[PDB]
Amino acid sequence: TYEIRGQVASGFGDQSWDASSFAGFYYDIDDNVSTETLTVSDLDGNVIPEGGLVYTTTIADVDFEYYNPDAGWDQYPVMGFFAEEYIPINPDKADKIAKLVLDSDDKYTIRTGEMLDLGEGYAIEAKQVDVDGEKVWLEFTKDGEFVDDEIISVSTADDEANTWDVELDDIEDEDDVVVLKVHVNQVFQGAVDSIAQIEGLWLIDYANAMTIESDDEFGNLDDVSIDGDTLKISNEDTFTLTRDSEEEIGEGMYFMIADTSSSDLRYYPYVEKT
Amino acid sequence: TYEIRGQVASGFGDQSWDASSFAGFYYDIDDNVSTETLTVSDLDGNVIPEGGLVYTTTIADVDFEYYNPDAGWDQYPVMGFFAEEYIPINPDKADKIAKLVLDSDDKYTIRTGEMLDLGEGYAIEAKQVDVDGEKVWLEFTKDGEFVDDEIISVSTADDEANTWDVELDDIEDEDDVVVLKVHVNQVFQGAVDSIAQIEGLWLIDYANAMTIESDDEFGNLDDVSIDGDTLKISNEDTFTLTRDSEEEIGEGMYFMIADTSSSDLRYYPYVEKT
Ligand SMILES: [N+]
Ligand SMILES: [N+]
Repeated sequence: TYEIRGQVASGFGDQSWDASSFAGFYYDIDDNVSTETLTVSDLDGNVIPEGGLVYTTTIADVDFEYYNPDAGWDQYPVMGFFAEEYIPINPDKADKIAKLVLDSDDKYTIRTGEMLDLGEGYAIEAKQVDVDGEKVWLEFTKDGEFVDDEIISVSTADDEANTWDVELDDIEDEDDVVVLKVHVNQVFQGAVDSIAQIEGLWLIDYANAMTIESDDEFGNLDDVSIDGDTLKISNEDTFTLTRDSEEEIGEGMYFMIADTSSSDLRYYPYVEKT
Repeated sequence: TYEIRGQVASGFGDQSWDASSFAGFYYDIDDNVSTETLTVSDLDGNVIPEGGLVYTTTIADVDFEYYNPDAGWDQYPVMGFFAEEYIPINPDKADKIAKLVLDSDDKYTIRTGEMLDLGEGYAIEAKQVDVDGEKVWLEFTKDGEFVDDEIISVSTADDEANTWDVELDDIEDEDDVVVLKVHVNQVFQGAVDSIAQIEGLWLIDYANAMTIESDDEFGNLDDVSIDGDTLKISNEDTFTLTRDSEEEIGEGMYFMIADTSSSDLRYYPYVEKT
């Protein structure tokens, strides 16, 4: 394990950390986007009152790596969750999340009958190309099991026709959840081989999606509030910034508090990772 | 390996990072001390001119963990060097450094004839206690070899009499180098056993001490300047903040530069560790 620290706080005033002052928080440089804050308020000496320690994360959006709004590739939602990146499976709800497997703009060729492994048990197969070489029949699988299939027409006027979005139901009680996007550039119909050329892939590990429950507790951050696109997690009871010590906030986040006299206070937050 | 990022820089103006804005730099919370800065100056578009990229580290001082100025335990020198802590072996010179092995205020008892292993091949032995139980004969060793010895009187008026400082010569061309401090609280003369009680230990790995040479080069930071207590390391040639990329500065430090149009510039430094 290793440690990533934030800016140092001094004195007994209110304090605030975000991505710019705490390198542990998630941050996307291309879109210049982050989601997390940690605040300390209303200290009495070194004791934070109930509700004075607040971790907040609010959904934000970033450009697909394969950026092409006209073909249906504009932005997707992102959310920091205890210093890790997650994808909200419904872009308006902060409490249902999954890990991103792929966000890619690399070119791949799939030959009919062959599988492109996407990672974590997910794959796409070109099952067939049509005689005229303008349509490809794709199939999406998880651990060898059928999930979905679609016929994609690759040389129409409409650039969105090249994109396949897999929408699944009953994922953490959400329906119409986009779990995979695949953009097919073209099809190549050779003498012996036909191949599909892919460029643009986005996949979340929907099979491992989770829900943050109102009853969940994260160490001393044990008052979870879910308000649409924002999680706000707060302390139910007093929290002491014990001098000359480390104190868990929760779920891998900590404060380091300096060895000073009780007339002073100096501390910074940090995150522990592996 | 893992990554620790600093604050984001935007635009074509001059920029500066220190410990408060770059969590990769060394920082001591108890003494509130750091030593490192990284600056970017005089950009022409995304090209830093010769001398425009400067890494500086200046020796600072911290309290011994066993803090007791009267017994000779006040402060020792520290220096960040490419995000790692080093001890300058001469507190006025930034170019001769060693790693800290121990900075301790824990109590230990050593029985006569027994060895306290200090780490990294170093040990101290209580060889004998005197009949009156007011003096202990200590010996310092490295990989079993004799380095130094001293008779310490533990119940005099002078509190500095309890401290043994080992001073060695010919370490990276420095003489009178304090490599070990040992503070003996007291001696206990039992019926069968006599033991020495230690509290206060400080050790640097002097055997692996190194010198930063004027001719040394650290990737693209290849102009080393040594000025007493300060190392200033600079770029001899142009350095491009290539957009949508990572670029090595040197010795584990990098810039991450955002994918933007050439009308903009956004980047942050980071350090790679293992
Ligand atoms: N919800
Ligand atoms: N020097």
